[PDB]
Amino acid sequence: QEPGSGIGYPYDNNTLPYVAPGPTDSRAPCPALNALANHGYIPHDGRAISRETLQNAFLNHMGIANSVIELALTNAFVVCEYVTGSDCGDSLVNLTLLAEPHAFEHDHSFSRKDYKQGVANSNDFIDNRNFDAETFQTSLDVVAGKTHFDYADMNEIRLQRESLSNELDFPGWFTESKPIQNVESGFIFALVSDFNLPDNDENPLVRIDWWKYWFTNESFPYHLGWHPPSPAREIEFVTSASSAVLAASVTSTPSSLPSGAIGPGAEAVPLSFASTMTPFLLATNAPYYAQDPTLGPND
Ligand code: HEM
Ligand SMILES: *[C@@H]1O[C@H](CO)[C@@H](O[C@@H]2O[C@H](CO)[C@@H](O)[C@H](O)[C@H]2NC(C)=O)[C@H](O)[C@H]1NC(C)=O
Ligand SMILES: *[C@@H]1O[C@H](CO)[C@@H](O[C@@H]2O[C@H](CO)[C@@H](O)[C@H](O)[C@H]2NC(C)=O)[C@H](O)[C@H]1NC(C)=O
Ligand SMILES: *[C@H]1O[C@H](CO)[C@@H](O)[C@H](O)[C@@H]1O[C@H]1O[C@H](CO)[C@@H](O)[C@H](O)[C@@H]1O
Ligand SMILES: *[C@@H]1O[C@H](CO)[C@@H](O)[C@H](O)[C@H]1NC(C)=O
Ligand SMILES: *[C@H]1O[C@H](CO)[C@@H](O)[C@H](O)[C@@H]1O
Ligand SMILES: *[C@H]1O[C@H](CO)[C@@H](O)[C@H](O)[C@@H]1O
Ligand SMILES: *[C@H]1O[C@H](CO)[C@@H](O)[C@H](O)[C@@H]1O
Ligand SMILES: *[C@H]1O[C@H](CO)[C@@H](O)[C@H](O)[C@@H]1O
Ligand SMILES: *[C@H]1O[C@H](CO)[C@@H](O)[C@H](O)[C@@H]1O
Ligand SMILES: *[C@H]1O[C@H](CO)[C@@H](O)[C@H](O)[C@@H]1O
Ligand SMILES: *[C@H]1O[C@H](CO)[C@@H](O)[C@H](O)[C@@H]1O
Ligand SMILES: *[C@H]1O[C@H](CO)[C@@H](O)[C@H](O)[C@@H]1O
Ligand SMILES: *[C@H]1O[C@H](CO)[C@@H](O)[C@H](O)[C@@H]1O
Ligand SMILES: *[C@H]1O[C@H](CO)[C@@H](O)[C@H](O)[C@@H]1O
Ligand SMILES: *[C@H]1O[C@H](CO)[C@@H](O)[C@H](O)[C@@H]1O
Ligand SMILES: [C-]#N
Ligand SMILES: [Br-]
Ligand SMILES: [Br-]
Ligand SMILES: [Mn+2]
Repeated sequence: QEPGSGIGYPYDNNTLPYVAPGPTDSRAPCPALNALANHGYIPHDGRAISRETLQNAFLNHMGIANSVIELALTNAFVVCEYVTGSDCGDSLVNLTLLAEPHAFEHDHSFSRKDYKQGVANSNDFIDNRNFDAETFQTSLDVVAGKTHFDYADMNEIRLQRESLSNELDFPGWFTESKPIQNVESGFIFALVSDFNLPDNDENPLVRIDWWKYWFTNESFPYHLGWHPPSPAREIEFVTSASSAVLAASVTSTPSSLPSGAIGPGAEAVPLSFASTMTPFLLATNAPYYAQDPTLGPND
């Protein structure tokens, strides 16, 4: 928000306004990075981004501690070298390359289509990077008519997304990604669980309106009473939530689930790519911005 607005106070005392991305700006498949970039907490153009710039932006503007993004930083830079063909040092070339498929970006996302979702021909691909309202609605509708949801509900959401993606993706494309997805499950509990409930730290429940605002708008739901978690969330909370989602009892089983979908997931680890392997072409679509309605500087 505009610095003088005090909308962030006393949790964030140095805010900057929302500015929609223009056609030449680089955006990510990540709703967190996109929100940060839209506020200029990382470069508005989404290019040439250092580890410290990312650390500071998450910590000071989102209540996300350095521990939370340690692996994510490692993996961003692995993907940068893989896509560009050379070491990216400490300047992430852009946000867009993070949408390189079957890498950090993965299938059965909550709010993005898959790289080969519903393509008629094997060589074709689609926008697996920009926010997709229809896809996100498939996640939201698992919890239709509710204001909050728990770990068991999140397990049901990711299962619905896995089922839909396994059915709709070009045959042979679909690749299950429980470890990366469920760290992201943890990230959702970390950012938008309801801190106004007395047991939030131990038994977090996601506030659906906050989740929807964040993903749809790629900005922060201050108008709905949200603020950055204080103190900043740490990695332990995230991986615990990840475990809990995958351990939760499944009461409604979708068909067309991949083998081993139900049950615990592997620890997320650093990515690696064969030097021989050429990267998949990146979707070239202009960056998405909210248009129904468009956002003002304080939104
Ligand atoms: C340097 C730090 C980060 C990097 C490089 C990064 C990168 C990515 C990438 C490449 C994806 C796409 C995965 C996919 O859904 O196919 C993604 C998704 C996602 N990110 Fe991040 N991320 C970072 C930090 C965070 C943080 C701190 C949060 C929240 C606290 C967050 C929230 C999410 C969520 C919820 C998704 C899933 C979106 C969906 O499934 O529709 N990210 N991120
Ligand atoms: C995306 O953000 C816009 C702008 O903040 C939301 O529309 C506003 O919602 C606030 C409460 O958050 C209301 O006080 C205003 O009346 C709304 N303003 C406008 C211009 O409509 C919108 O609801 C957000 N979208 C989602 C899905 O959360
Ligand atoms: C983000 O960076 C990537 C990697 O450099 C860009 O993708 C490459 O763009 C060049 C043209 O400039 C092509 O020759 C390559 O084929 C692209 N690589 C892949 C794997 O697709 C991408 O255009 C950049 N995006 C933005 C918006 O800046
Ligand atoms: C991205 O751009 C490529 C060349 O610029 C196209 O060949 C791709 O199909 C893809 O096009 C999509 O996004 C661009 C924005 O760069 C639009 O101009 C296209 O109409 C399309 O939506
Ligand atoms: C914001 O400023 C107030 C008043 O000086 C201070 O009490 C508070 O600790 C500040 N918040 C942060 C996150 O530094
Ligand atoms: C989230 O984190 C837990 C604990 O490391 C994993 O079991 C899960 O697969 C996901 O990565
Ligand atoms: C989540 O899982 C990690 C290991 O993946 C633990 O280190 C952490 O304490 C939490 O249980
Ligand atoms: C790990 O931590 C999370 C968040 O505190 C809990 O919800 C979970 O039960 C486990 O203790
Ligand atoms: C979350 O909890 C599960 C079950 O204990 C672990 O296997 C995982 O490593 C993480 O600590
Ligand atoms: C069984 O219970 C789970 C959560 O406890 C729901 O998500 C599911 O829809 C079913 O009613
Ligand atoms: C749906 O069915 C699966 C097995 O097919 C169970 O694991 C789940 O608990 C639910 O009953
Ligand atoms: C219970 O919920 C699951 C997951 O959302 C559905 O796939 C199933 O049809 C049932 O309604
Ligand atoms: C499709 O298959 C699943 C089990 O794999 C069932 O739970 C569902 O009811 C449907 O028959
Ligand atoms: C990480 O691992 C891959 C194999 O999965 C290697 O190709 C790469 O060079 C690095 O050792
Ligand atoms: C990278 O490009 C090579 C050709 O150099 C393809 O064979 C490969 O599958 C990938 O798209
Ligand atoms: C986004 O842009 C629209 C024009 O389409 C304005 O009406 C709105 O206030 C927001 O700035
Ligand atoms: C973000 N993962
Ligand atoms: Br489709
Ligand atoms: Br797994
Ligand atoms: Mn994806």
